[PDB]
Amino acid sequence: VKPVVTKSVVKKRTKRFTRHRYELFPQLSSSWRKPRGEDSPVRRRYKGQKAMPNKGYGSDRATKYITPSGFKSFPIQNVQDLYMLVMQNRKYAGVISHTVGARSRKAIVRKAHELDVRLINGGAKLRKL
Amino acid sequence: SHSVDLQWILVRQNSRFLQKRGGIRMSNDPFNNNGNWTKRHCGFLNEKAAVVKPAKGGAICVTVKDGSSNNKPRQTYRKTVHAAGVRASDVSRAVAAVRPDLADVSFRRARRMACIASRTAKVAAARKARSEKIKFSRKSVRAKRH
Amino acid sequence: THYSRKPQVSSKSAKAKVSDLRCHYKNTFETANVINGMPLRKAQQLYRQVLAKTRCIPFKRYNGKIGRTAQAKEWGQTKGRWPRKSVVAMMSLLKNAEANAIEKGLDPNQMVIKHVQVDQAARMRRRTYRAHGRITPYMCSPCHVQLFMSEKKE
Amino acid sequence: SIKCGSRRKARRAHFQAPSHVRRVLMSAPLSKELRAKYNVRAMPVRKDDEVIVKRGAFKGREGKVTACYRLKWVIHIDKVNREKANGSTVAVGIHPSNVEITKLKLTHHRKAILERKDRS
Amino acid sequence: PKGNNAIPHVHQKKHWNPCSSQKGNVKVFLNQPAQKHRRRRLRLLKAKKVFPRP
Amino acid sequence: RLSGMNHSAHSWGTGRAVARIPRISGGGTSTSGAGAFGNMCRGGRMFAPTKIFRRWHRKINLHQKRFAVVSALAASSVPSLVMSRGHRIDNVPEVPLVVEDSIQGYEKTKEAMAFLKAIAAIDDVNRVNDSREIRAGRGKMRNRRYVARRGPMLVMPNNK
RNA sequence: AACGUGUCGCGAUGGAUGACUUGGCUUCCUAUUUCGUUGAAGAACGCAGCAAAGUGCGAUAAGUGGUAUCAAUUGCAGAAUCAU
RNA sequence: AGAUGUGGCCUGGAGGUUAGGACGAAGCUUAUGGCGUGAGCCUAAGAUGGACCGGCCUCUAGUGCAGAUCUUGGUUGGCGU
RNA sequence: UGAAAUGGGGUGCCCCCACCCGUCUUGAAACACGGACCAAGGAGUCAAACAGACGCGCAAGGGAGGAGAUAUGGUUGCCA
RNA sequence: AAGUUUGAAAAGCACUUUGGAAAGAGAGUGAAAUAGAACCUGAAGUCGUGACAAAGACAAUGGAAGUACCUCCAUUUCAAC
Repeated sequence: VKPVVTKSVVKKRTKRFTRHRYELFPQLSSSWRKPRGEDSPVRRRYKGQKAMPNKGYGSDRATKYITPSGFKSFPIQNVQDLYMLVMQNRKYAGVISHTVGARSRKAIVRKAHELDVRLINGGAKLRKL
Repeated sequence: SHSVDLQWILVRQNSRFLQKRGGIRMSNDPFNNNGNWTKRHCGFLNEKAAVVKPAKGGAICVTVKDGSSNNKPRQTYRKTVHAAGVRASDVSRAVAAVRPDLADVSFRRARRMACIASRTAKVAAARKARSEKIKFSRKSVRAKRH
Repeated sequence: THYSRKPQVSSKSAKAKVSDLRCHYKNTFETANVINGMPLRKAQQLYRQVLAKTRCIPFKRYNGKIGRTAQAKEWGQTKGRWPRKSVVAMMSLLKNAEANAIEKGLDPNQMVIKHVQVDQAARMRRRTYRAHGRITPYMCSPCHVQLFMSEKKE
Repeated sequence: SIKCGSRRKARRAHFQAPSHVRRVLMSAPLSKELRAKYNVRAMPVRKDDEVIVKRGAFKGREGKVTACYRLKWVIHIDKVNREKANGSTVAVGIHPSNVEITKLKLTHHRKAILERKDRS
Repeated sequence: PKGNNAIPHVHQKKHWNPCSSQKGNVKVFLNQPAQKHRRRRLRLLKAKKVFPRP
Repeated sequence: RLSGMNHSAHSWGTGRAVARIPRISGGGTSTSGAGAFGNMCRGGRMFAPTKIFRRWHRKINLHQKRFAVVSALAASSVPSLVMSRGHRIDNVPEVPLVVEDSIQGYEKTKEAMAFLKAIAAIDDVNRVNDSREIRAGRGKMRNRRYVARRGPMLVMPNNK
């Protein structure tokens, strides 16, 4: 089920935003926080300090939220949830949830391969027959 | 008398059929054609509706609402099977009799079910063709009952 | 658990360990690690010589302030030291891993030593009395020690 | 040890239940052939009763019930056994609700119970 | 005080809150309905004993 | 109200080379000199201790309570809302389902079952019945073990 | 070269998180509900085949008596032998 | 400094709704990638675990940490000094 | 059908760019003060009076409070 | 201060062997012993050990942009393509 192709997939910035000076301290998480420091260099934009998030980094809104395969990812907990995306399968693809099972995961792999909807974490061997 | 206009403001942001996951809004309504969450596609909500729904082999059912038996449920949803080899414009033209809004989707969905069934036929054949070679140490059968 | 590493061909091998041995960690770190490649018989020779203060146990880490010595030249460091307390312990552990190997049908004269490892162990505390009515921890520092051996042949 | 709504009072009154309550609480069902005769759904287990395990890993064993250990919430049977490390056998205890009473010992106050239970 | 707001006369100065320090004169009606079902149960029982006197 | 408080704690002050919070007074125990009387201290007070005089119960206008029930019934007569509100309602003969008055005559419960299966309501009461699970949450430990879906209420004019 | 740095695989030191809960807090109700010179509350010593603490008990001491219950208690030893 | 907005992200619970789980829940670990400007989400693997639990609407609060000579527990360089 | 390829990730290197955080301050990289590491705790809350926005009902009327009355004079409870 | 919460059940490791002993190596119980007594999960921080990457003194980290070597995580392709 070859995806709906979009325009060019160019990302504005691939490298993540990490908070200022988290490498020094082991408890600081790489997640972003906006520095409120008054003399803080990053807040003042010193050229060679880390860059902040803006409204300006948006993803182009055409290719936005599209995985590298060309499918916007819709989660699925059971074989009945495959039916919603039967019709739009050119656009959406399913993602089996983490907790869904070795037993239910057997079913959804079948009833996806029959309908031609695509699963990301669904077994790929039926596709590479 | 509870117009569709008024009921769509009520069920819009909360529902059994809403199913918004990961920022996407699909709809788990059985009467949606393509599955988007919008008025034209809410089957349970509208006063007249239709669906292209599969049946055995390649037959294409169509379920159809109408103004009149709108309450009284086993009587408000009426299914009619089209024959196996039915043209898709045949099914769409049925739906367009009831709800001309859906004339396009019912076509695309009519051709869709026809694709699925002939897809199930190739698959279920190829799975069993190579399922013979496998020696299973168990299998289960539900015993016929009288 | 323990045994951070696995012997290749464990059918020819002898594991041994001691745990929570009362002895200094930083001294046993130094006197164990010298062995790590040496065949068994030459690792025992090394120790009986250290007790005789002919050869020495080179301290590569935990050197903070130590006497320089001329017996550390063979190992490349200037600093060395002769920790009998911790040599006599490793004497008995190597003598155990030789008893394991001999019950496994092996000749201990060909056993080579692999993977010697020393870790800190739960340290037990005692007090100390200081000027102006202070008390400060006197705690000691035992070690865990584990090693295995393997044969070698042409 | 009655079931309450509160589960904090229920579990408390259950595990602090004295001996006699622990006799009722741990009671096996008795086989259909003894339900037919005495018309009783279940009885509390006595010492000598002969009894069959339905519940587990011993499922299908048959034994005489050496003694009822009410402190461990357990029954000790005959021919339900395990060997220690050193080779002696130790009676493996089983909970009564997992077990079935085939043949029950009778004494005069145990009969005054079966008359007193009768559903008919 | 700042702005055009009214001049607050709330009289809370006396110790009322039962601060870890003090006890404090707080009356709470959380038992209102349980005493509503009680005054009734006790009008019935007296009606049952007074019978058949009005 | 006394929780996290009973102590003799005072503050050592400046000049002791330590934080200025109050500290427990005494000796020979593990908590001697430990911090007290503050939300940060292990075991101090909570920040703003909860009270019984919180406003638990809200008034409602008598009218709006009436308006709200009235308005809630007009939604019970619409099969489309009821569809999405969650009940099965598939084989239900008609929206304000209505039944006889003899329904109050049943005594055994086995017969009231085949009633529900006759007006089709047995399909919804199998939605409640198959949905019973043990909770995810701490509520299990509070006295609520099980969650059930909400069912097909039945309205009988007399208490009887 | 040695020390030292860095990444990964495993391993120790350490005891967090979650899951678990016979505890706490608070709200409510019932009643032939209120101690003591007829020696109370509190205090001390003691008591078990084996018994430090704890619980129970007082030279009749891990209990006597009476009724109800209906075969245990149980870490070990001991013990009338099932109609009370 | 400050004001406000968000169909805006996270957390413990209550009313609903829809699902998952011994064919492996929460928790945990990872040169596991994918999505979002971001808070964060989600999948993969565990040679981790052993029984709970997710989404969505609404309600609710003891709801988001790096700094206080912050509190408690642990550890640590100085130092085999 | 094993590989090829694009993207993400890791480690090192090169050319270049780059003062240490939070804070009081006209002014902090400061020879200004707090600062070894981590885990778990850790700070605009509750109540009342008044006001103005915004949501809702009703409207020259609006709304109770306390209590009473029964379905319930019932129910372990769900019902405070 | 302190959950004494191992496990379904103590089945709480008989026995051989090195040791003065502690213990070690085997074996055995059990679905798990990396559930072996503080015994469920077992995090952060710090330390050991094998492998490996390199690296001059510009304290270290940091930005941007390449390349070198890995990674085998992802997506895509494999023939009138």
